[PDB]
Amino acid sequence: PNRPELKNHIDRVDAWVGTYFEVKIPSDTFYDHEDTTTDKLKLTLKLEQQLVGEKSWVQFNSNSQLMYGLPDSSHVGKHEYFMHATDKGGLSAVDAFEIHVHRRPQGDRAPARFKAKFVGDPALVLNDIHKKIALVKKLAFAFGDRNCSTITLQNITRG
Amino acid sequence: GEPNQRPELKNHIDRVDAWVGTYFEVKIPSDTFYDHEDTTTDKLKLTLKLQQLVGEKSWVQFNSNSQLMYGLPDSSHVGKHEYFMHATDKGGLSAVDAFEIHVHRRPQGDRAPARFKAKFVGDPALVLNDIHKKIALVKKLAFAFGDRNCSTITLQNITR
Amino acid sequence: SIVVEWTNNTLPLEPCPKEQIAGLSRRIAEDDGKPRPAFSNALEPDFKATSITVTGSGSCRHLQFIP
Amino acid sequence: SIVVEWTNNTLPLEPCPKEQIAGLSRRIAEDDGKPRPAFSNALEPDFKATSITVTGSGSCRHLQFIPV
Ligand SMILES: [Ca+2]
Ligand SMILES: [Cl-]
Ligand SMILES: [Cl-]
Repeated sequence: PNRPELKNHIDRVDAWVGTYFEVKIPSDTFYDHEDTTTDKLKLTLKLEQQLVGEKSWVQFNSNSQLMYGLPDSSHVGKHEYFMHATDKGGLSAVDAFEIHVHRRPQGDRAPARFKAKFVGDPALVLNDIHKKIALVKKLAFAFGDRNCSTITLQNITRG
Repeated sequence: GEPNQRPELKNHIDRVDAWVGTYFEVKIPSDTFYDHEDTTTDKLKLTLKLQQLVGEKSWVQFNSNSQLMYGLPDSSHVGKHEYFMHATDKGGLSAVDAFEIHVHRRPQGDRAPARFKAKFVGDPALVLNDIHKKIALVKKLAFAFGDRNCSTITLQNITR
Repeated sequence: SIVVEWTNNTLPLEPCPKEQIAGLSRRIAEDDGKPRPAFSNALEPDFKATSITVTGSGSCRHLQFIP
Repeated sequence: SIVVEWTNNTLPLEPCPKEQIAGLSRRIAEDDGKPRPAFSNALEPDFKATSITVTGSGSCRHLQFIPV
């Protein structure tokens, strides 16, 4: 074993309804004595040690230590999650952090409404959070705004 | 065998909107120009044409290889600017697209909720003269907040 | 068919930025509904765009930009 | 020395988003003026940060976030 230690809490992730967010875990978050920085450790995102599900609007890639997601109208408010860091001694350390989902940055006073029709059925998007995350990222890329979240999803319907 | 046909303009670059203190980037679309022999815009030589001095102090820059237009305006550039995008084919014929860059005032003005300051080592001349160093500054400050290569930073002042 | 609606949250709220919205509109669509290659190629291969519509709202509630 | 002042133009104007500015504050600076490695490594090699100051303005005119 060694206990892995917490120096700097992930602290606050600010997110908006309909808008993709991305937070890469800093290296000075966890600091072990025998295993050093936050990078080598195994990180797992948890809610009573209840793993994030496949349909969760928040996701975590353990390989890249990248937390990302896309919240809807039902997620507004403050959310507390727990980041577990397990060392090569098998011990764990936990960082409780907050994701605060705000309302859509412009709400309904937006100056323009963009609509686009594609081929398929809205269920293939409204079921898979990742397919919907790709859609929103590619919409930003269509305006030259790749990985910027200049796009806020307003609705997905069938036509 | 056949006479070179002049490249044609299909979709005007109409307007480029930019903000003071904020990096902007516009990649020239491929369906902008079209030549009968040389095809789409990426297959043509693009040149942006408009003042100067010895240093490349133009707040707008253009890479012909990537066909990428970028820049970073200051307070003295607010207002409308007319530029001309030239597209030349392999035979030397050209088409020109006149477009306008409208530089708006700094986002949020003085109602910004927070003013960040940072002190670095060196002389402010390396940034206040070199537009590329000043572009690097603003892109790296955005990277420091986790905002990759985005224009989420608005430069307010650089002094001593 | 999948109708997706979104807003570009970089647009100023008031006054009506009709000139800014127009530029954004013509960058992804032609005079009619046809998506331009920048938009088609960005959404491909996962999504194939057929028609784009840009209507005004809020301070621009009276205007329409792409048919 | 080079003192650079900037604003994050994604921050909401009203009400005072003191909680968002705080989070942004602790990601680039520690409790005092010391820049964190995420800020130092991003500005390197072209710029070496010495001290960071973040004071409130507008709807947050009364608050100050760095130092302490
Ligand atoms: Ca030709
Ligand atoms: Cl909110
Ligand atoms: Cl303006």
